[PDB]
Amino acid sequence: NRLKEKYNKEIAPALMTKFNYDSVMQVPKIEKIVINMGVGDAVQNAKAIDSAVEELTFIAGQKPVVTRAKKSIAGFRLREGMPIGAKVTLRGERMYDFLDKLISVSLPRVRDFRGVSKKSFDGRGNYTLGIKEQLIFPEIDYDKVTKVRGMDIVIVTTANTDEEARELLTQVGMPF
Amino acid sequence: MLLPKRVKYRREHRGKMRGRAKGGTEVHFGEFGIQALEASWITNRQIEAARIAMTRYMKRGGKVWIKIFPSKPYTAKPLEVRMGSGKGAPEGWVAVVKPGKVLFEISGVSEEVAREALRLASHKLPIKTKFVKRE
Amino acid sequence: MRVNITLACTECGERNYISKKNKRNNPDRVEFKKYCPRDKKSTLHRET
Amino acid sequence: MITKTSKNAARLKRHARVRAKLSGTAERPRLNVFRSNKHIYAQIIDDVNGVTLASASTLDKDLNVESTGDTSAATKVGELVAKRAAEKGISDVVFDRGGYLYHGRVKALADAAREAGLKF
Amino acid sequence: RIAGVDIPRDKRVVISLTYIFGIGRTTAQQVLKEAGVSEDTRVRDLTEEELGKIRDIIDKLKVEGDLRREVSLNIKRLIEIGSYRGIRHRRGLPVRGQNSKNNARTRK
Amino acid sequence: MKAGIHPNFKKATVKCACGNEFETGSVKEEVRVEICSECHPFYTGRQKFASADGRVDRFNKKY
RNA sequence: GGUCCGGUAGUUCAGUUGGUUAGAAUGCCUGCCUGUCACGCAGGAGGUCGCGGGUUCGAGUCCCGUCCGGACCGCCA
RNA sequence: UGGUGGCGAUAGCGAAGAGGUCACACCCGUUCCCAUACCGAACACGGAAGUUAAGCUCUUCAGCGCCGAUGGUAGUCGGGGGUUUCCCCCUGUGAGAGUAGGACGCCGCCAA
RNA sequence: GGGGCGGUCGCCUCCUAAAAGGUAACGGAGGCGCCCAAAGGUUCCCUCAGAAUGGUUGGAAAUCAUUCGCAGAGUGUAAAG
RNA sequence: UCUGUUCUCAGUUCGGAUCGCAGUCUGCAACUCGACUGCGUGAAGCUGGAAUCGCUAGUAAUCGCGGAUCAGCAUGCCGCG
Repeated sequence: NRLKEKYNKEIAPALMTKFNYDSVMQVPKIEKIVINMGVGDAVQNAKAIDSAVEELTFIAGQKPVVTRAKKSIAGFRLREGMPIGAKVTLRGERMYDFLDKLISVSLPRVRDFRGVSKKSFDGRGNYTLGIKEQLIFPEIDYDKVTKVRGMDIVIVTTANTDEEARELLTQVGMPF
Repeated sequence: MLLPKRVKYRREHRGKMRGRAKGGTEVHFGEFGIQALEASWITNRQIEAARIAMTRYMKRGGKVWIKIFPSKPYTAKPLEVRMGSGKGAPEGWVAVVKPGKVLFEISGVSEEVAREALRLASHKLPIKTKFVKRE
Repeated sequence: MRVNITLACTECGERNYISKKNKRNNPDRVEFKKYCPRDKKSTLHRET
Repeated sequence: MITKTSKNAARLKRHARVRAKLSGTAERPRLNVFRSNKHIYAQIIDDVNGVTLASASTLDKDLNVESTGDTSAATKVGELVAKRAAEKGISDVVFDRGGYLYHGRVKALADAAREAGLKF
Repeated sequence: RIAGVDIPRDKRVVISLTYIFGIGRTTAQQVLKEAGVSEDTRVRDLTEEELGKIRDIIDKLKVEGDLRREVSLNIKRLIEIGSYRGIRHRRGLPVRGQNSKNNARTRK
Repeated sequence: MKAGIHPNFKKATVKCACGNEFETGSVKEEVRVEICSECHPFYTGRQKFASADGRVDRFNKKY
């Protein structure tokens, strides 16, 4: 919200001038911020996913969906039909409300921090985070936490190449 | 001794031979080649013997090309048995060679020695042959 | 295993339909709604 | 950018799916709908000869409203196309949603046609 | 909490703060003495200003996120300098200098 | 949204120990972040002022 | 030449059926015991399943072929 | 220019370039209809801030894909020979991977 | 392709099969003696397998995000359509 | 040892091993190869299988204190309470 208004006011004009897009609305934009959860279950502990779901709901703004595994694999003893992982999508005002928490408090609150992954990009503007702890905002009832597994986080943009997204994330406020 | 490392079936019809070869009728990789002017079968032992008769004589002169593969197996019932009651086991691989097919080709070697060496090897094959060279 | 069964009804005793079923999957006495001929309408058919 | 398929492109597949089952013959023509962002179109089509019979639209040259695309416009255009069928009266048609979902302005149009008396 | 890590919430302050990798008993007692925190209090009941003004002091000393990496690059220096001390570190045998014949079991 | 399943989400003010204020919405209502983006060492542009960092390889016997 | 069996720790046999776990004696190793050895008492490691191919989420244990041996038959003039 | 049909992709895929007052489409926000096995991108909902960027519509091209007889042959119906697992002659018949080239659209009906 | 012994005896898929159908052999390859209260009926909506790249616990593969991708994937099971 | 304050049963304020940093002493000399000290660190260990040892009261069990060896080097030995 705050960020978004700022996105309308300062970010889009600045980088539109910096790249010379003839059409203004061609400017890159964050499309979605999506969360994935994965629990080594195959089932290892049936309560693991049944805990991760309603901790991730607090972490995000709304309930996730339990991911239905695609195909069976005996390497992990993962039979097809035993649920693993959970997903929640975020967009609209919610994605900016989420990025707000992240950039302002979460990354600086990591057990240790330096500049985020230098070349985590995929190649076409998408970009991913691997954060190991659930310490995202400090008011989680953090004493509840038994397992320490953090989040897999993907930010998806309308960028067509890595350079523009790299530049955009700067004034969005991500360190590198 | 060219084994096909695998095959879809280990038994199939003997088939028939009619007309010229479908492809590979002229030299394509070597300076000179050898051609067969009637239809017949050709087996691992034949190609192996001819190959050795070629290369061991030619020594360091160059390289020899083989355009043949005995993908076809052929069966034979066990010795001393009444015929019938199931196709016999397979014990050899064979390559169909219609007339016009060029079998072997030589590269990087003088003309006369290739001529006489191909003549030498031809006696290993059971088939009337004709010397042939690239256009 | 699949075992034969004949269907029955409470609206009227006369019932005729047959079917197959798995004991493991349906241990309970199953119900279907079907057209009884002699009652000349649709009714709820149990099994015997 | 993220490969977003055209909305009309997605709609065309559904429209072809539904069209596969039915079409409007002589004395049993087919109604059709376009649910454009800014306008609503209606058409009475005879498949076999490949020509329309009568049509109606929000941007028709009379009876306009500031809606021109909302449910009120759908009702008005529906009764309009009902009259446009009436003068060369057909009295029956096979409905065919334009690969849409029968809940909204399409329902308003269908209700208008029915109450006007085009027996589906 | 105190510096990127937790602390037990129901222990005396002097002992409890020692849990962060980088300060032991003596360092903790001297720094809490400099702070004036009474040297004995369950960390549950303490005030916000005193918390904050004990944060900055320990931040201006090196703590786990930096000492861990620094000790590692120090042993790295010993490793690739080619020292005898370095190769003992590499192989995992005692480095301070001990008779490896009999005990030597604290390592390996 | 399907009413009820999601937790109550609402405006949630943010207060850091430095006093920095931020206009957030959250499942919660008030959060006490100890250190914020305006304070954390790497986050201070480049260690502007939240720092204690010196590094040398030295060799000095002159006393 | 045909039909049927099997092939597992270094040796001998279970499992080999339970498709989703490799086990029991002996041997071997360390220690104790004895003056020494042997018994004996504590502990411990092992094979990853004759070979190759295939089905299956998963093969030791299912189906094929190859090697190995073992059982039976190979008769009428 | 939109809508909606028939035609074998000679209509496709690519590479470039033009358009938008109107039409279309992106867009704006979920207030109530409806919905996201999580969500207003998607479903629907009610507007019209700005944009031809994309879609869509037009101009160009043989790079790919596609279509394509002419004479050849291989095969082959029916006759006739031969030293006959296979070859050859005569009346026809006629392969396809190859080029001659066609093509980067043609026909409609309702609304401009 | 004498008997005995061995093997087989019904049904389903393909090739042998000679561009309709049919067509044998102790000819060449497989399967069936079920299963499914939904794996049926209907309305409505989409779209695959594999690969590359980023992502931790987590690799060759678990679960994510982008792109390519006429069908390689699926279709209860054995082959063909 | 006695007195008093805290700790409240944990691999813990037990245990202190091993480690990097910074020093002191002696000796020409402390890398192989001393001891001691300030930091940081904090390991295994939560009463030890089969077996086995010393001890008849100032003994065993604990607690320290000296001394030969000699610049420094003692958990050993000798002796004392």
